[PDB]
Amino acid sequence: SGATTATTTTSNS
Amino acid sequence: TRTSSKRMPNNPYDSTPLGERRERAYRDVSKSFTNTAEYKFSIDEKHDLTALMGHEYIEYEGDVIGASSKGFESDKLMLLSQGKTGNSLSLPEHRV
Amino acid sequence: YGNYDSLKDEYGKTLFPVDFNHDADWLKALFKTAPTSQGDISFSGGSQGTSYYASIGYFDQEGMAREPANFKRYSGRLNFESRINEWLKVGANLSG
Amino acid sequence: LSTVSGSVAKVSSEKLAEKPVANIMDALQGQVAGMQVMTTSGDPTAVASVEIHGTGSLGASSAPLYIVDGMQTSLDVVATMNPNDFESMSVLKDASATSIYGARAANGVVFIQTKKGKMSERGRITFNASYGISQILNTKPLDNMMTGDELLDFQVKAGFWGNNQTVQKVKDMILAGAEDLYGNYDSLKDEYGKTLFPVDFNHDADWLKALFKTAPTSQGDISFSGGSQGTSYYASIGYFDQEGMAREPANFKRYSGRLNFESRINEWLKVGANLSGAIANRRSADYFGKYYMGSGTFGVLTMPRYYNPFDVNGDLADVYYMYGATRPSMTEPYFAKMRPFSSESHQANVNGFAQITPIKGLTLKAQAGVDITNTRTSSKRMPNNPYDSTPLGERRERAYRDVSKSFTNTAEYKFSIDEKHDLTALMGHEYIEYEGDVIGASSKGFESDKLMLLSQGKTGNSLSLPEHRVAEYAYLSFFSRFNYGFDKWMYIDFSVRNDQSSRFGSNNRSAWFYSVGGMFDIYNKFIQESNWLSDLRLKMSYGTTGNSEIGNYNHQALVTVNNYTEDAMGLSISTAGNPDLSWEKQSQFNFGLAAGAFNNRLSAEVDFYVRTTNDMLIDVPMPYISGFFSQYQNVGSMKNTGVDLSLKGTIYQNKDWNVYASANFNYNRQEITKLFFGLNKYMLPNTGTIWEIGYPNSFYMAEYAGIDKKTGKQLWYVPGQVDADGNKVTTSQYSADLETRIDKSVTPPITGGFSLGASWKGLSLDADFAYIVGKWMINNDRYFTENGGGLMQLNKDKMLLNAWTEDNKETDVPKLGQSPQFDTHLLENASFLRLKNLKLTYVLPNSLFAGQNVIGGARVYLMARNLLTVTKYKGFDPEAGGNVGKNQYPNSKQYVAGIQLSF
Amino acid sequence: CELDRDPEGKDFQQPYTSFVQTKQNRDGLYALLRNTENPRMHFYQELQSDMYCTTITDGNSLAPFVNWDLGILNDHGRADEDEVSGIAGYYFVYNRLNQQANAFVNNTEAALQNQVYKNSTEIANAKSFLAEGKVLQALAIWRLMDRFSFHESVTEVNSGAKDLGVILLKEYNPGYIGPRATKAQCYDYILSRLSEAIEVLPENRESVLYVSRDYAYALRARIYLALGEYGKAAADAKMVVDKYPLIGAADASEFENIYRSDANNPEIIFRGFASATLGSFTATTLNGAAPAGKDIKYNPSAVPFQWVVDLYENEDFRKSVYIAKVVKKDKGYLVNKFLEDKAYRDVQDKPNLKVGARYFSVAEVYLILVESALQTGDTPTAEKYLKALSKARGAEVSVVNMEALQAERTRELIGEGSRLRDMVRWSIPNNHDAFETQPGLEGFANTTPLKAQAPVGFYAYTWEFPQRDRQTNPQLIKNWPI
Ligand SMILES: CCCCCCCCOCCOCCOCCOCCO
Repeated sequence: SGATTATTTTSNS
Repeated sequence: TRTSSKRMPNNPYDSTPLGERRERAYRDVSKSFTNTAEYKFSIDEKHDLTALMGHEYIEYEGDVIGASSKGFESDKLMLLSQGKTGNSLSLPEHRV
Repeated sequence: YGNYDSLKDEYGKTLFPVDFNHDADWLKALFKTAPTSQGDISFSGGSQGTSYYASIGYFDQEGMAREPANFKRYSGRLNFESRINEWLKVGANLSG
Repeated sequence: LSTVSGSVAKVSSEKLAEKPVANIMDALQGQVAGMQVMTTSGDPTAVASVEIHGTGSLGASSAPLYIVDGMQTSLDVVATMNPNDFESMSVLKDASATSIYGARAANGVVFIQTKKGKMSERGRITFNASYGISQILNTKPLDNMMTGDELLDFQVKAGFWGNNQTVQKVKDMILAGAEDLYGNYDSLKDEYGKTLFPVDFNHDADWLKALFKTAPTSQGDISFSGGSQGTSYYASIGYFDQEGMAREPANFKRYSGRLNFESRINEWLKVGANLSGAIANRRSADYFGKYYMGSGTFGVLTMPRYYNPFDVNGDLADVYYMYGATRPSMTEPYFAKMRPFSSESHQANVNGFAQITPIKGLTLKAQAGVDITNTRTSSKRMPNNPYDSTPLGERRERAYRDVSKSFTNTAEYKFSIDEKHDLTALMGHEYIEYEGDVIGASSKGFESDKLMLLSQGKTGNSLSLPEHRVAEYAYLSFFSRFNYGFDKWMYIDFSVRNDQSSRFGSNNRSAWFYSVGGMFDIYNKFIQESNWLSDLRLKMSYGTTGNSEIGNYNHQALVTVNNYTEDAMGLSISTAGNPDLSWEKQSQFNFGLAAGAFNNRLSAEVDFYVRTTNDMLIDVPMPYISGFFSQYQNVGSMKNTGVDLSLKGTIYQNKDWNVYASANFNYNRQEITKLFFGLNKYMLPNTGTIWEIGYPNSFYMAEYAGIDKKTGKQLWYVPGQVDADGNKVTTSQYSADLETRIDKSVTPPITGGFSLGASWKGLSLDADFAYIVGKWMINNDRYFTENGGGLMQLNKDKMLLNAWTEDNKETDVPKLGQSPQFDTHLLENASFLRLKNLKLTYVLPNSLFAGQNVIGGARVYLMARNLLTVTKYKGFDPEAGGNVGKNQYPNSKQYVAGIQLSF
Repeated sequence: CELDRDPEGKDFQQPYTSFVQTKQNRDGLYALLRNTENPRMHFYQELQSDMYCTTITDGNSLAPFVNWDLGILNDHGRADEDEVSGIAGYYFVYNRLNQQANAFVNNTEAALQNQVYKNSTEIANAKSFLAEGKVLQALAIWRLMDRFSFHESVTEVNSGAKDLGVILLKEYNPGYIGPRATKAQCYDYILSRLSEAIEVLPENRESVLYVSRDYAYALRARIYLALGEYGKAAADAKMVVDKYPLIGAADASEFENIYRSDANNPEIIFRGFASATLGSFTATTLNGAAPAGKDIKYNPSAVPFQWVVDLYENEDFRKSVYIAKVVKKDKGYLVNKFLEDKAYRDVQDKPNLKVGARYFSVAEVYLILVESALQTGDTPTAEKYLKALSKARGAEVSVVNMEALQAERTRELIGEGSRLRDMVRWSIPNNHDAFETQPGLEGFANTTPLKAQAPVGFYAYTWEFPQRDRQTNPQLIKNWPI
């Protein structure tokens, strides 16, 4: 758990 | 075991036009182990003896889950999660 | 019978719910004659040390009362017993 | 099984037997040519991802058909089968071989055959046992991160804690107000300072020891095999247990059983059965793949090193501190103790067949089977927790059920129309069915941990609504296959099948496929005797197959319940629908050449394939103005062209030695030839990829140049522009018009492996290598450890100390207040070569078991899995990925030592 | 074999043949509206103004919007089967609402023309339902035009996009790609929907949970004010301003007890249904709240500046309801408007911080009426309503001179996301680098400069079209030059 750190790239393939 | 009861909506000769649904799942598991040593022999020609020793373990475990919902208005849209909330909610069932 | 759209045009022509001349049959309206089917095929045999017994079967019994009370099973069996070598013998009974 | 003119690669039983994982297809990495196995997590319950001859469709699945003994199975069901029961594994990667399988057999078929008892005077009893440990494979990427003192000085200088702030003020009056939080809790009130230092600026905390561990693995099985002159049996009972190497618990455990039985009743009947079952407990670490604070490998990289999760004894505490928090943060062994989770799944697969030969020639075979899974899982949220948001607990119980039936009835008539003309005719029927449901219930408001039945919750506004999900499908199929063989050297095969599925509309569901294959034995007609050459066959095939793996109800236009009040119901529109959804057609041409050599000491195979996907099933991205996310449609095309070659050898030396080798290789060139809305290219947003007509699935990002040494900004190349003689033109303003399609493919083109094997008088050594060349991945964790713009509370890489300032003006990392982009400086070269397993076994010699007749053999082996990797990827693992390396559960590294008693 | 497998819990899309089918699809339209027009989607255009300062708790979620990070704000947000958030989520939910209102309106129009309803009361109810759907089409188009189209005081744009609107669909088909409409076409479409729907809906409010004539007047006044026409805005706000009384409280706790409860708040023109079990949600972004036993503990990702706190006098009732001094247990202020509602509680003793959606309140009708009366040259009406609103709120205004109006509108609508539109409409630049932070919160709230300067006429006040559009149809002209 915890706080979510943003700026991910969404995985496709 | 897996059990499903239903009560259908939009029925004219009923007291409510709303339907109900209930789904239960049963499980029971039994386990058993028995180990045994037997020795039969004869001391003389006129004597026979048979000795038996043994161990046995029996175990049982049972379990029931079950859930209900109500307030349906169509025969197609009657999954257990598409019911009405509020006063049409109930506590589930659980026994061990 | 006049308040319901399924019965307001059926009274007097096909539905006579109150009949005083000749009385009704309430054993035909609550109990019936009900069928029962069975069927089973089994293979036994055996050889030098080994023996087996396999079977598959079906059972259907419907209750004689109008409110339904059936029982239906599809079942299978495999018993098996082998002599591995001079001191050991193994076996299994499987059923579902 | 297959045709003579097919491309079939068989894997023996010695590649499947002693493996320390529950992922059986992971044992096949670098073993079949053209089959690319990649497993993207080291979770004990994770499963592999197979692609034979490249990816085949953009929207549908590319997984093969997995078949165990006739019935097609999922890979989670095969996860519950003991692999010491498997006799062989044959991969039918062709169009003349996958002609009697038809669900998604355009993608290849993996056929697994179980052992049957070789009949003799005495049956055989084997007893295997094994134990081993599992670790993390790469602890190198955290040798570059900052320490505690450097991180606090970097944060103080970078203005994160405020203007005009000394390292001592932040160190004392800011961060060591962890006394105020710990003083409010009765269990930590009198423990702070004595045996609990949650903020420690002298030493540095070890977060790899807090978040990962060394796990055990054990297995064992007893197996009997026998048979008389007519019948035969193979029975096996076993046990497998694998623990996960992270502190967030994940485990796989199963107790299996198998009885294969086969009997010749009389001179026209032969019956048989393959009964199997298991009891399995799964649990997966279900927070990996996302970014949280102190979770995963992101947590070992980015937690500040002046935060201590331990005691003064060196053991792990129950909580830790992070500044600004309002409650303590639970560690992993304590969060796994207040949130329990159990799963128990019972599995039974019963197959059976009856084979009848009335006359000489034809052979009527009937086969039927059922697979039944009953899963029952439970989870809690334990009450009376001091470090929670509420003192009340919850409990959720779910019950899953899957049932799959199949029937297959064939009739084959084989005859000889002359002396030297052989024919064979086969026709058949196949019906596959599935239904599954999930029921679920919940309860909240418990106050004691013994009164936690589901019927004992609060009964007001604490009640909730149950869960229910139903799915089903069905396939009907007819087929026929004819074979012809000339004199012994020319073979032709023809095949026609008809496939219908429930996943398509009522007037679009049926399709017709065909196949033509041919083999020519050049050695037995043309050069019938030679000194060095020993076999030479030439095979050639063209076929058409179909793909239908998309999901059950995707062509209907639907409407669901969206309630507004608690009085009446409401109806919203769910999907758009597609009334003319149909199959996806794939045509494949294959041309192969197999050759032998010096009394079959050397052998080789060369295959060339072209594969074409027409009318492909794309989950097309509907634009946002429609109100739907996506829609499955029959638009687009694709093509895969390639070559794969294999060669086996024997290089041995003396009377006792026996040295052999093998190798594989496969190059594969993808090409998209038609997209969906009349488009020439489609850029997938927030993936970093593109689909463009004429090129494979490539990457799509701007090209990072460097920094401007006069200003300190980040610079990117403006695409397609060169100034006077110089170099290319750069710019310091990031625009979306700077993005270029890179010539770097998402799916890796080159795939292979090799193997070495030596032996001696009993002692043997084996080594298998597997390589992937042509792989690139976006490292997402280097967005978080290599930026001075945002997320300044995390631990950073050591290069950010040597940053650009007006004083320090000959660096190469940028100025501080700048966010990084997802450009070419985050694409890492993730190609690898891995030593898969290294086995050293020693069969005990036959002289010791001379007089004792109860033990007839013994065998001891040592084994090490995943112990070497050659990479340039700086990210804990190159294989865990698929265009983006997120917070990943890396692959394990096992050391296993087992025994086998064949007594 | 029959291979026909049909889903469970799902029926087919059919034309309307009954009156209960029209009622069911109307209730579905309102339950879709509740998950679109809720305060969670208007937090992005609230943080982007010059009132917020990110704390050290921030995990780069709110930091693109506060510090104006145009490298992230270009392609921002998700809309798929996992998550719906961001600019792309804001675009998707209002396009979904517009399309589903189109399907409802066209199906009930065809059912009215085919004469499938029995009585005359069913015809009257079906016509009222049709007007209630026309209002929701107007709201969806206006809220897309609000964020994805330029105000007329803009300097540099992508060439050809200064007088463009959004893609305008007026009938339900999901297979349509096309170019952008102009601003005049979209505004005549919005105002035609509203003026056709006022003439059918009845004079008095049927229910607070459904669209009335009061809400159509309030929405039309809001659109006319944000358009720039003050006479029609005052004329529309005058018809609804005197039917809804303000909250009559004597201290801050009475104002908290009447304001926070949806069922007893006497100045709500329109709101969504919410219960403890159906219709409630937590909006804990601006305050960062978390329950703990029986009380609440806060860990905010962004806190207001000092000039925002200094707008409120010490005896104001909104200085303990709208913003509260609860950061670091007593040290600083946060925006505490969407805290909780005590009716939507599992156990009455323990908080769960659940609220419901409110669509319009009468304290914005007052501000529209005062601003329009001040701009059209009418001084007694502006005083007559500004003194009333500010005296009911706790501290009365002395002089009314459009500095008091700007201050009172900034004080009254905080958290609702109306400040960016106001500072565009009032020619107010950013000046985020010039403001000071709260002095009691140092170490927690610190100074971060903007990553992009935003003067008057900057392009980045309006958002860029999401990148599923501009990829699926290339006849869409984008907004920004970069
Ligand atoms: C003619 C075929 C009849 C088969 C029906 C029997 C089905 C019962 O099996 C249920 C599944 O359980 C699997 C049994 O596990 C194998 C245990 O045997 C190993 C002991 O030697």
